[PDB]
Amino acid sequence: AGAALQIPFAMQMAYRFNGIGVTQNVLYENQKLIANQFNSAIGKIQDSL
Amino acid sequence: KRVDFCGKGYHLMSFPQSAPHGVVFLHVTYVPAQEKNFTTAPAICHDGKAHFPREGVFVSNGTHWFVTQRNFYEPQIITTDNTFVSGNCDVVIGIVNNTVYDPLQPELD
Ligand SMILES: *[C@@H]1O[C@H](CO)[C@@H](O[C@@H]2O[C@H](CO)[C@@H](O)[C@H](O)[C@H]2NC(C)=O)[C@H](O)[C@H]1NC(C)=O
Ligand SMILES: *[C@@H]1O[C@H](CO)[C@@H](O[C@@H]2O[C@H](CO)[C@@H](O)[C@H](O)[C@H]2NC(C)=O)[C@H](O)[C@H]1NC(C)=O
Ligand SMILES: *[C@@H]1O[C@H](CO)[C@@H](O[C@@H]2O[C@H](CO)[C@@H](O)[C@H](O)[C@H]2NC(C)=O)[C@H](O)[C@H]1NC(C)=O
Ligand SMILES: *[C@@H]1O[C@H](CO)[C@@H](O[C@@H]2O[C@H](CO)[C@@H](O)[C@H](O)[C@H]2NC(C)=O)[C@H](O)[C@H]1NC(C)=O
Ligand SMILES: *[C@@H]1O[C@H](CO)[C@@H](O)[C@H](O)[C@H]1NC(C)=O
Repeated sequence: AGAALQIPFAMQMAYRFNGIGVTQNVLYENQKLIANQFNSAIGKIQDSL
Repeated sequence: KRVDFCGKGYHLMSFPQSAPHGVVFLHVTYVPAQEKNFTTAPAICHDGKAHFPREGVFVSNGTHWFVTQRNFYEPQIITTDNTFVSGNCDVVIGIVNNTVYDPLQPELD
């Protein structure tokens, strides 16, 4: 939408949780589990491929 | 709100004009400009409680902390009407110490 403006990635993930109706404390208080789940999900794609 | 469906930027409004066998759309959009960098933090710890912005981000100009809206820089001081509380400050990665100002009790002298 213009020039790239940097933001830390967990804070971008919190904006995106807001965009679906969940408060952002739910992301910050679960950060490690959410990242573990994303990593297992990405590791399952290359296994199916 | 569909990205790039009505031009580049944040769609404000669009005007139609007729062409021969066709149509022309003049899209008016909003484009952000002249950014500055800041230090930032996800929450703020005060009295053993974690505070999150209601809307906006916590930013630091070098020595002080403010809340701003995310798309236009307009800094304000962090109060209990700017933020909400959840939990204690032991679980959030990158939490920062600052004071969150209450209006009522300095009204009550
Ligand atoms: C929410 O669901 C997750 C499942 O992804 C739970 O986390 C797992 O809990 C089991 C316990 O049976 C552990 O063995 C796993 O190692 C956990 N997974 C990860 C990625 O940490 C989590 O406990 C659930 N939360 C609640 C409150 O029920
Ligand atoms: C960050 O902004 C603050 C403004 O709040 C500057 O601090 C001073 O703060 C006092 C009381 O809050 C004001 O009376 C002053 O007018 C403010 N400015 C000055 C120049 O004294 C602070 O200087 C700013 N810091 C940086 C690094 O820009
Ligand atoms: C951002 O990354 C920096 C590393 O570049 C982290 O700084 C380190 O913090 C640890 C404490 O967890 C210290 O032991 C290291 O000495 C620091 N390294 C440097 C180079 O400063 C910083 O903590 C990270 N920020 C967050 C919020 O995790
Ligand atoms: C932010 O403020 C809290 C509140 O005091 C600090 O917590 C103290 O941390 C030190 C060192 O980690 C401990 O020795 C104290 O026992 C803690 N106090 C309490 C009341 O728990 C915290 O360290 C501060 N954060 C930073 C980065 O300085
Ligand atoms: C912000 O700082 C970075 C270096 O950390 C620099 O590359 C960038 O151009 C700066 N942008 C602004 C708007 O100051």
